[PDB]
Amino acid sequence: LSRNEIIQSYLSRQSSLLSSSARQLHVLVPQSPPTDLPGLTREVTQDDLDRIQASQWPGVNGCQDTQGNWYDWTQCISLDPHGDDGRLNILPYVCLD
Amino acid sequence: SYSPTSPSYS
Amino acid sequence: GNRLRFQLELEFVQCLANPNYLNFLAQRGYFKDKAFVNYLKYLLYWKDPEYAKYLKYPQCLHMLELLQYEHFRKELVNAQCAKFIDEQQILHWQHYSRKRMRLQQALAEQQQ
Amino acid sequence: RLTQLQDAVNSLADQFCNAIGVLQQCGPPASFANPTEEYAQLFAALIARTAKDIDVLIDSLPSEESTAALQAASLYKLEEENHEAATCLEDVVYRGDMLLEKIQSALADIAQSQLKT
Amino acid sequence: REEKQLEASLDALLSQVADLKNSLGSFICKLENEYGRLTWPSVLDSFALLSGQLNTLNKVLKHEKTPLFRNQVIIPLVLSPDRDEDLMRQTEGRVPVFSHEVVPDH
Amino acid sequence: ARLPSFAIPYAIDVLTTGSYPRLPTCIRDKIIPPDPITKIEKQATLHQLNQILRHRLVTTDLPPQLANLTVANGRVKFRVEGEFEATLTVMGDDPDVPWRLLKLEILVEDKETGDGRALVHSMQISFIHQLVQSRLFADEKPLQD
Amino acid sequence: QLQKQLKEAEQILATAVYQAKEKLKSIEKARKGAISSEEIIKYAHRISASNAVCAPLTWVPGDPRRPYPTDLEMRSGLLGQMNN
Amino acid sequence: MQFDHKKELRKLNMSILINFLDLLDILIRSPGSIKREEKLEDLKLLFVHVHHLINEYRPHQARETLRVMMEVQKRQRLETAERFQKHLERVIEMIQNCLASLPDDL
Amino acid sequence: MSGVRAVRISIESACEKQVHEVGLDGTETYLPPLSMSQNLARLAQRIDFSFQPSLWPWDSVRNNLRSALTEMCVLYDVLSIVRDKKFMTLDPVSQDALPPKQNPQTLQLISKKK
Amino acid sequence: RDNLLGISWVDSSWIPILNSGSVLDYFSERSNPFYDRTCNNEVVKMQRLTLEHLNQMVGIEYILLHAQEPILFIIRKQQRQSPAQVIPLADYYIIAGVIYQAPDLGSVINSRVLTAVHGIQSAFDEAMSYCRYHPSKGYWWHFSSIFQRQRVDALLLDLRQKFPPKF
Repeated sequence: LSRNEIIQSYLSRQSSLLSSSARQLHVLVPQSPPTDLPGLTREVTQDDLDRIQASQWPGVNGCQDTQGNWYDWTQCISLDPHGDDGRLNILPYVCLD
Repeated sequence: SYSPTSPSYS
Repeated sequence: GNRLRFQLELEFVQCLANPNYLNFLAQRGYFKDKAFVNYLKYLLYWKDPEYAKYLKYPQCLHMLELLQYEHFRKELVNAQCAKFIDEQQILHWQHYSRKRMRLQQALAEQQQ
Repeated sequence: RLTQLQDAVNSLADQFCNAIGVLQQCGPPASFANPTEEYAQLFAALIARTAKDIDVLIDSLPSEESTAALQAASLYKLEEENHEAATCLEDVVYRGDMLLEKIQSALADIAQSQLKT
Repeated sequence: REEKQLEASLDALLSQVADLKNSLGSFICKLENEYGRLTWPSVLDSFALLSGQLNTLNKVLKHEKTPLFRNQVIIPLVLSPDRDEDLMRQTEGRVPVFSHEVVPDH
Repeated sequence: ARLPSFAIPYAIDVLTTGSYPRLPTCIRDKIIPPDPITKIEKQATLHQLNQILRHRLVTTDLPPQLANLTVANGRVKFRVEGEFEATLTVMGDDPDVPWRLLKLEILVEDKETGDGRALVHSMQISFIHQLVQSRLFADEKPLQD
Repeated sequence: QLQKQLKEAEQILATAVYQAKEKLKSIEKARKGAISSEEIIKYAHRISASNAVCAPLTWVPGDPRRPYPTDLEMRSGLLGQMNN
Repeated sequence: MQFDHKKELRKLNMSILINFLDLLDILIRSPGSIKREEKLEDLKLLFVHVHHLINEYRPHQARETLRVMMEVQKRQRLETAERFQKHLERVIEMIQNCLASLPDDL
Repeated sequence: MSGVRAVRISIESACEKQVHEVGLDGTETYLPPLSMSQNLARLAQRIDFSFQPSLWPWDSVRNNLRSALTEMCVLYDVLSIVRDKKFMTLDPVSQDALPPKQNPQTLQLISKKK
Repeated sequence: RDNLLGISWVDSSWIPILNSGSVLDYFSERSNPFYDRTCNNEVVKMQRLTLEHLNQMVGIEYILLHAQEPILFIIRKQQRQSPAQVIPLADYYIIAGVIYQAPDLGSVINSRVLTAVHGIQSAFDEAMSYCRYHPSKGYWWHFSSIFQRQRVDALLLDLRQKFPPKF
């Protein structure tokens, strides 16, 4: 368990950084006081069903991001939260093949 | 080295 | 009782998904008996959803179908058969999962 | 995005255990080193990054405008529309099959005439 | 001395096995290439001598003042999943790349 | 406590049907031989081949001196009444598939010269068959050739 | 030329309607397919709770986690234990 | 039961980080306290909830991704129907032009 | 969520691409070309016009002789692998196959008899 | 206990935790057909300390012979009459955490010849049943050129030269 060799330690940094990874960060989403079923008691409201299918809903159907680019659940978001060349890589939600 | 290979050795 | 029958049959069908156990049975000559093919034909009741609801290891069902072709049991007595089938099974499994993950990650990193 | 969020939360817990196990096991003795200080800065930065990433995946993750009610309504509408679309497409295939049968017979007749001449 | 004699007996056994294998191979290949026209006298003419001569020779060799074979033991040394082009040539195509399965199997 | 991917469609496939569409099929291709088509299929495929042969004939310039052709549900049966009997057929797509001579029966059958026999060694008939087949396999202009 | 064009059109129609028939076959499987979603979620959790539906994050060529009930699970498994 | 799944997930993220900071305050001030055992239980409970919400965003990842799945299948069926409709129009136009050229040439 | 109501949700089989063959060291293979227009000619190839070569008579004899040959060959391979010190040994552990019975006489007798 | 050569014994837990130091322990797990309680490694574990005690008390001492780090670990069974006196009894080799007994160069060959020749004998008996004989007919189983062909071959070569093959 001694490890601590400069080489052994250097491998640890690369492996850990790879798994993890001007703002280009997602738009802040605030409080959600009316939830569609329990919070607003608006179960089966037809506008909500229409909005989810085609309209852009910030958190039900996608992630807004900054710079305006809209990323849907199936798509993968590439963003750069730190001020460095390396960019965080959001992957897909539906991941539907 | 040479652990028993469930998938083939690379 | 019928409960013990159900439990033993479930365990046996879930165990059939093992190529090692299949090669075991094929070498020991259990497949050559005309009783085992009728038992397999009876075991097809697991295809129903109410019975498939209790199957923890689902990989067996497809395999079971192959056992009905009457050419799968004549072969598979070889150990290379179990080798190859387990190889392809584990390869499909692990490669599908990790390859989807790695492809997504690598494409996201390269496009940036 | 969901498996990414799960792996990000697990990486947060792993960075917690790694940060304490590093910054307690290794340190300059005392006075009544610099590599350890660098390690502390790097660990703090990584934990802060992971937190920001989890928030972005979550600011993103679904709004509680689903999981019930709208799910059932949408699946019922989708079943109805799947039925009607199947009917429409099978009607279109019927039209195409009639057209293909007509064109197939037409040559069957051109070829018969050309062979009879 | 005894080791030299043991090796000589081993080589003789190798020769016998090789000959028997060759004979069997030729026989089955000829059966598959002839199929028809083959008749019982010829089939008996080939099976009998091919088997009788080789088997009698093997038993005779095993029992003529040769080293005691139950004494020696075979325990695998190195196994490497590496591709080998020499064991494939030496065993004439079967048993390539001495893997883990092959030592319990053989 | 964390789930993996939540199965996505794997659970749906088992419940909806049963034929596992995952892993490799090479199992069945290498271990299980394919089942042959029944006579109903035979007739339908031969009728499709009849239509394809009609198209190929109306496109190809069939020689006008004889060209006695009958679809025979699978073979054009090119047979001059007293001189030769060839059976040409196609193997697939009309643009570039070659022909298949299949039969090379010789019609010259005299009962005054050849009694209780043909008129030429079968081996020579098969040689001419393979020669003319390789010659037609070039997709030149075969009905005339 | 007309005949050739007609034949090409026929081939197009054929492929199109064959694909339409494939879609119809899917629709016939789908009709019987409709079932409870909760049941689908429970079955997915059942098949995915272990290392069966998804390969594990750290699963290299050498793992006791197998696509089958191993041999120790078989040794305590009802099957042969009760047959004995 | 207000059960917002994004607000409470952000709350649980921030609660996990602040309880880690309070565990650092335990390790600074009084390591022999009882509370650290509670604290080493406490954030565990928090971590359980952060998984338990996103799973519930997972019979919803299921039901919601399932929702998108069915919509995508319906869209693909509509696209195939449109392609057939367009293909049929193209074929009808081809037949009409070819027929005019036959009698126009006549 | 407090009492989720399951409705009749229909899902289509996810058969967009199949992995006919899976090779080692990754390398996925998508053999399935998903065609029919050519599949008709492919099936026409199967159609007739007129398991080894014939292999209806003497199949048992053929298989038995093949198996005997294979055992002979395996023994020869092991002997050739002992012929050298390449991945093998031959250390003679001074032992003695001690048979605690009159097995020999009885076996000889029965064998000769049958 | 029927045939020690035909038995294999294993255990999954000990498999990942296997190293040159632990091979003897794996053989020693007990309830292992190959090893025995009578062996002195057992009397040592029962007592205390394992050092040059195998050279002091001389007897049944299972000792590792050759070792490959990942899987291969060969064990030898010795019977010592005195220090610096070793008598080898048998060899048990462990491949992939699976213990087998090393086959004798001769017991293996005897079994091998027996199976091959038994197969040949079954094939022979079966072949004997089908041959049927008559003196008039000869043997059977229980299941040319008209010489006008030289001119035909000349015509074949002539049409070859006239109509060349265009494969």
